[PDB]
Amino acid sequence: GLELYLDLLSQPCRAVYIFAKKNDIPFELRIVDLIKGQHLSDAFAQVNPLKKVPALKDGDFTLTESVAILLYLTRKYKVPDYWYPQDLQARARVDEYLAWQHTTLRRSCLRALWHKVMFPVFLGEPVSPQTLAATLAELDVTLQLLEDKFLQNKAFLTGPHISLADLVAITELMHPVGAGCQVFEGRPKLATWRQRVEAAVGEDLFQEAHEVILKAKDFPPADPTIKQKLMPRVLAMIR
Amino acid sequence: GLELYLDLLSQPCRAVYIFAKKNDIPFELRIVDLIKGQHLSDAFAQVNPLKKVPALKDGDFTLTESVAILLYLTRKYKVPDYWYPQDLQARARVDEYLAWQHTTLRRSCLRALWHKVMFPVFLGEPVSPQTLAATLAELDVTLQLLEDKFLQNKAFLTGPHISLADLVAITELMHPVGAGCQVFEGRPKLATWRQRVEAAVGEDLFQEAHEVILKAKDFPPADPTIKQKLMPRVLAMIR
Ligand SMILES: CCCCCCSC[C@H](NC(=O)CC[C@H]([NH3+])C(=O)O)C(=O)NCC(=O)O
Ligand SMILES: CCCCCCSC[C@H](NC(=O)CC[C@H]([NH3+])C(=O)O)C(=O)NCC(=O)O
Repeated sequence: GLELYLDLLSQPCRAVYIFAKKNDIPFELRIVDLIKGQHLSDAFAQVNPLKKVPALKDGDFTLTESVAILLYLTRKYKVPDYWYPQDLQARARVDEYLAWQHTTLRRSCLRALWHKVMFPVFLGEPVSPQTLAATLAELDVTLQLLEDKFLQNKAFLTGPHISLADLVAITELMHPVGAGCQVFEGRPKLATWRQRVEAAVGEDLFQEAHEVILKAKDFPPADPTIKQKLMPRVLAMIR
Repeated sequence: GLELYLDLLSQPCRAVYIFAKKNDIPFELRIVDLIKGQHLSDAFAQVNPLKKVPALKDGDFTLTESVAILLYLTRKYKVPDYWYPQDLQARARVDEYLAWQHTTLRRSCLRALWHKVMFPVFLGEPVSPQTLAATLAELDVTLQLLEDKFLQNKAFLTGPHISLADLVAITELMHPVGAGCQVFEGRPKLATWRQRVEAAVGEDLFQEAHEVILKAKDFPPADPTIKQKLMPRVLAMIR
């Protein structure tokens, strides 16, 4: 009874989805449709009281946080070593990235998607161009840190092989890709890394997991009641 | 040997300090004085190019991020396993808290200190009552989530014993305590939990680690050159 409560629109759900499918981990997929406000229902509030996705249920055990969910599945299903290496220092490099991204690249990628596309297209709320400029400037800074602090001259973020870190980072970078931002343009080292990550994960799986975010621009505007319920949740999300 | 680059004024450094000292981990303490902008010096930039503390140095290996540092020390020095339990679901509970706090409690506790004390006292910069109110209301939301999602009816955040999760949370909560917020007042579940954490950590060590944050209201204001150097760093920290 392993169940993953996911919406492929969100960066953390894509990381969990790709991981579980790549490693042939059997699970029931429960799609929690975020644009319909399904995560705000009483039925989802029973699974996760915080009313957020991804959420994991394994028997009677409930787990939140994509980093925790990824580590739980890594250990329980005994996946290959490269995802979270046995080696003390390689493991630490994975921990370093997973910790760093929460307050930096996660935030920057999220704010890029919402200020450029999901506020004016989906919630019908225009964003000032000064706010959008500042957001994309901050995106540039985090992308530069991704290159200079993590990737540097290596094949992958923490070493010669893909790890949990590369999975979290690539699903994050696809948020502004879906928003139409020039993420990999003029960043050749990131561009070749993306292609290496796509191959390690499986290109077909990569494409499949990113079908929803790549069409975020074509979302019909929200329902006036749905917009009302989602607005404080989104404002607390974007900070 | 092992070197820990710390400033006990900051929440993540206190967590690392308390962990290394409680577990009798031999290290060389390198105080990096934030108030004097020592983290911005060319000498510290060699240790950590990101110019932030805590930073670990163990020979040719350098590590950032307090969560990564705590886990690396956990593993290398074979500390008691209650800090990071071997049981999969208990270890997940620790991972769940460590992941959650980065964008919620860490952020509120850091903003409480800066908007209530460190901007007006140390940097001579007034904060609007509206900004401070917003910050302290968000702190109350995170304190309620700490109680309702994590601590609940248990002795500690993840079960019957202390873990790395309690260490991160207690050092976070002492940031608004040092700013003069009535954190444990009217929250009896948190107040008794604090007493259990202090008892488990050892009261003398707990007090030693918190000597600087409890004196933050009395820091002499920065001169105009130090202020000018620290202001863009502080604004990137306080978004
Ligand atoms: C139509 C879009 C609705 C809102 C945007 C969804 S972004 C995804 C977001 N997920 C989280 O905030 C959990 C983050 C957590 N740190 C993790 O990694 O698991 C969520 O479900 N948040 C939902 C919410 O807070 O309302
Ligand atoms: C009085 C100076 C103001 C410093 C405020 C915060 S001190 C803590 C801060 N450290 C971090 O941002 C690292 C956080 C990281 N997520 C961790 O847990 O280690 C820092 O060294 N920041 C220094 C900087 O960014 O300049």
